[PDB]
Amino acid sequence: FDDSKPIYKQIVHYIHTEIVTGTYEAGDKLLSVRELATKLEVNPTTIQRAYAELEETEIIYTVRGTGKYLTEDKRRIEQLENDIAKQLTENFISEMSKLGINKEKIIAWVKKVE
Amino acid sequence: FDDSKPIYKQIVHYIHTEIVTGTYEAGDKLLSVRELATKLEVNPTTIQRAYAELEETEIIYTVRGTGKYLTEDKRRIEQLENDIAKQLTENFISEMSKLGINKEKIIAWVKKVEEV
Repeated sequence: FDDSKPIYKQIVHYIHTEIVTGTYEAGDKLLSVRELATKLEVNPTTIQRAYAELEETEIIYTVRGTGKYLTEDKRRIEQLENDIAKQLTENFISEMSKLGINKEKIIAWVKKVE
Repeated sequence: FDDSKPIYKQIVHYIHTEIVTGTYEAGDKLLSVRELATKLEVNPTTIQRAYAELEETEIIYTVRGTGKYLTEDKRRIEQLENDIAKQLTENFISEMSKLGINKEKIIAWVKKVEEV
């Protein structure tokens, strides 16, 4: 993880990435707070904070005494991918546009770069 | 400006932007350290550092006791645009790729996105 930004935000994005890539499928059981903290060498508090954010946004559910589960709702997962990809893309087009590069040339750049 | 990342590098990027868009045209006289510090409301020592980096990379030059100027070398300014665009594009492709989105679908995203 990147030294400068807060770790919990990077944990949220790490879990988001596991979801969007289908590492976890809808309904799958996630690692416990302690299991993930250990795996990543991160404070359990930080993991609990990231898990709290994921639950508030209806991505994951806590089953008291058993663990945390990925949403069963495939639409919610689709919405997560869409939201993340749309923001990355908007930001990219914004930054390219600030340099004067038109959409056709933006597309050219994306095609070119491996 | 973002107080998470060095300020002089953000000023370098701001100037680079004015350069790549032709707001400053090749050979043009630039604002003085003082003029720019006021316009951006930043510490002049930050502008000095940004101007130093621009001079080291041959983007600007100094005519002592007249001012600072943008390079008149068009290829240099083309190379600046290429460098910035390449990095932006590599970073974007990397982040999208990490999500499991393939190149074709990255292209489709770029084409469909409502530009804000």
